[PDB]
Amino acid sequence: LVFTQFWFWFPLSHFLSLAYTPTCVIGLNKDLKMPKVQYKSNCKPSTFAYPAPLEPEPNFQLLDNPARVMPAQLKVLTMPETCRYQPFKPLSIGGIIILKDTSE
Amino acid sequence: QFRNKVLRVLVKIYMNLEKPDFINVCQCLIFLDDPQAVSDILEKLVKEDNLLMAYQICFDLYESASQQFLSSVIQNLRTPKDQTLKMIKILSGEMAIELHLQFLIRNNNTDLMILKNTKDAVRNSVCHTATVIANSFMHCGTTSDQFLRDNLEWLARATNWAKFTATASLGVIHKGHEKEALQLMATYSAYQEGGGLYALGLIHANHGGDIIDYLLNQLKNASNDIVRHGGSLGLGLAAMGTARQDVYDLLKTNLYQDDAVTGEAAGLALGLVMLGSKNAQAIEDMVGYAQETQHEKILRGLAVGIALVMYGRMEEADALIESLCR
Amino acid sequence: AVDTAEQVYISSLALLKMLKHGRAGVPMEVMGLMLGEFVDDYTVRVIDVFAMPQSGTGVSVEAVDPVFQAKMLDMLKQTGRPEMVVGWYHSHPGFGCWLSGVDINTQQSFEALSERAVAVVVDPIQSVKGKVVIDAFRLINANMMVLGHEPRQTTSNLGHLNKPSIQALIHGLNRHYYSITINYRKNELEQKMLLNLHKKSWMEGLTLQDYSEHCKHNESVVKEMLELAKNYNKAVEEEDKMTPEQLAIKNVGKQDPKRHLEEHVDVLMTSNIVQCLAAMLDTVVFK
Amino acid sequence: VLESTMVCVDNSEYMRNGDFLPTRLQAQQDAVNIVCHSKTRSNPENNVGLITLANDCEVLTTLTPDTGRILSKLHTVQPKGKITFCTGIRVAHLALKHRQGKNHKMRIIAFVGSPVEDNEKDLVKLAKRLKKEKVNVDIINFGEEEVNTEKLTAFVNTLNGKDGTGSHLVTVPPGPSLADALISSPILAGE
Repeated sequence: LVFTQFWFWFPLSHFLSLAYTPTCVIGLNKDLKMPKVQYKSNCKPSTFAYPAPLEPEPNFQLLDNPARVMPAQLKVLTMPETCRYQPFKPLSIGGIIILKDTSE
Repeated sequence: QFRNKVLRVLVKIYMNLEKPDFINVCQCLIFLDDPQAVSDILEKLVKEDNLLMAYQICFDLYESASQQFLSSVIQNLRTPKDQTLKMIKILSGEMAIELHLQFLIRNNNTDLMILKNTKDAVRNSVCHTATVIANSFMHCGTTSDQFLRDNLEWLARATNWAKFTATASLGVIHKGHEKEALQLMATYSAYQEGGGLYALGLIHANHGGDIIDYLLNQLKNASNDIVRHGGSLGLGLAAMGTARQDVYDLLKTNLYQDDAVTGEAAGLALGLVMLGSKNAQAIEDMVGYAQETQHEKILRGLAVGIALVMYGRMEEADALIESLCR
Repeated sequence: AVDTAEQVYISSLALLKMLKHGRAGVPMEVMGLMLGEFVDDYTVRVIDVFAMPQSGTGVSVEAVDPVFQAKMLDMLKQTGRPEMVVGWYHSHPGFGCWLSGVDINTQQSFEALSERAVAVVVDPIQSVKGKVVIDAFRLINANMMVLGHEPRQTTSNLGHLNKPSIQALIHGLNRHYYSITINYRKNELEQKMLLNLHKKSWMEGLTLQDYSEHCKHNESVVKEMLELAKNYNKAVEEEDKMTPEQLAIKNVGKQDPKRHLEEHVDVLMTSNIVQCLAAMLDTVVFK
Repeated sequence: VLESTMVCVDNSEYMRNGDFLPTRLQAQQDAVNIVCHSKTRSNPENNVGLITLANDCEVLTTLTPDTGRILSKLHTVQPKGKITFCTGIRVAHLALKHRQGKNHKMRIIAFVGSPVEDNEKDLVKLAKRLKKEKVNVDIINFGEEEVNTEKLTAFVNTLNGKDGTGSHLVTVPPGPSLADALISSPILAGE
């Protein structure tokens, strides 16, 4: 609202900082820390990436614990078959999730 | 009313399963308000020692619930210790903004060639300010002060209410980096000071720490209209939702100081501070000042503020809506 | 620095006075002073205006008469307005809304006394019922425009006035002077009298048209309707027959029976229905 | 001192009386001449107007720094009718209120040598109104030294109150032209 209200005062153009919502999935252990987990997405690495920054083609991708995940590239997001960490909240929900741990 | 009743029934049912789906229960409570129930459930989680899910629920609560709801939950919990403190930190922003800040800092795949081309194309103050805003928009939490460190002369070219915009861009790029406030604005005129206060508010957007008190003191001690405008913007931005009587009083005094530059910011900041509150006193005061004053800038600010003061309150607004429309 | 959001609010009385002076002195660039107050740094009310003598030829501004100005101001203060001079207005009958060299010199003279003085240019000839051609101006500094500065500050997006006209651009806009946006004050009380204009008394509302004249008018109009019916029969016949030129070049210079017949039916039906209703209402009320 | 004054002149039928040489009309003309000359010699920003008290209770010339206009207008005057003087003073006070110079001290000087048949209650009421609205009056009486002098003294005292010195009265018995007394009166003496 305040950003759109910039005609009468340009300095109000910065209010989009509020609207900017990081689109990401972050895995946290029981220690409120970031384990080096690897999420798996069954999406081609051209349907979801930054284009032209300044095997023919796989249907496979992997991301680190801090992961850039968009609403479109979140439903197909998953994790490997077996891992030390299992996402308590389904990945399809998105957001910052917690990872239940195995024995060690 | 019927939606609330259905939510009550759904919450009660969810609290009857072999695997109680507390994430959906907490979503229902968020949509229902009533923070006491979620606070009691949260203490029950602490007692049961279910830290994983008891922490996922807190992440969800911070993500969705409003600041007032979060504060109510916090005070309810006030009325073991390490778990309580970690949970309170998570609920009241602590580490919740830091996680996103660190994530965005490391994931900052920006492309500065686009902005090099843009600034090559810039020829006037409008485009200069637009490029400043674009740089701020591309950085956001990512604190890469790349251009604003490399090109001091290009930044220094624009003046007047362009120092304000550049400092607000500093606030945007430093957003989330709440730890180094004051210490970090020590890097950087009335326009500069107002922009710095607005940048502090922007960095602490929707996070009412001691920066609210700092902004209150600086706005009380403010001497120029530009600095008062910047301080009001920053204070309201920091205290959005957190309806505080002292903040309201200072902002109202600044508004009643009938200067257009400070008046617009004062109206917008009153609206921000009292967002969703719907107190007849402030609604009446703002409408009366809008109808009394003779400064179109102050009218614009008060219009935005009156719009914001009722963010929620969907149906119980028709009286004010009709009055304003007529 | 000045902002690209300044707004000159010309009151209804001010606008009417400028337009009257305009279509009273033509082609002379008649001139007057605009009285108001700089309420803030972004707004200029022009509460009133008053003309100047316009001595002799007035194709150019006439070096405002200080004694006349002073006596105007003193008497206005005596009988009301305690307001200072916020600018000067003058007429450009058909030229447009630009400023000449003499206008620029006079506006320098006004700024020297008051840096905020505005220069309003009205166009009484080009004004029409619903859009009055008028523009506010202040002069750009040669010093800054040579020393690389924009003599306006773009805090707002209010610099979209009308995509300034080519006439103004070639006559010196955006180089030696800039246009200030103009708005108007609506009170809903003066508007009541402005609406009372065009109003007809109940005498006229209830009067019946002379019955003999009404009958003669109906007879005549029906006669033209008869002739247009003949011509309409002719035209509809040779309309679908060929349409190479029927689109646009088959009615230019020639009467359109359908159009004129529609006009005649409209006018006569209006007249007859209105007179019938008037007669009936009269027969009852005046019983 | 900035002074906005008006001279109320009674021009009743009695002002063909010859007790003042040559006639009360010429004596009044000389009196207004000298008082207006004193006003001019005072702060030139001071301005003077003229009111005639008769059956019409009219205002001849409003506030104006110039004096020739007032002199010509008063010369173009004849004595007719009776005096009201209540209208007179009220209209004078309205002229005071509607003066271009608000900073000018309000002043009415009334030549009222005549029988004033107005009830003392309304006289005192008007005096109280004038004093509470802060207009001082310097009344001048001649001819009838007994018929109305008591009423005028009471009126001036009512204006005075306890310390309202601005209100004054000057009564002159018959004799030569009404010049020596007006010159050697407290009113022009304080100028």
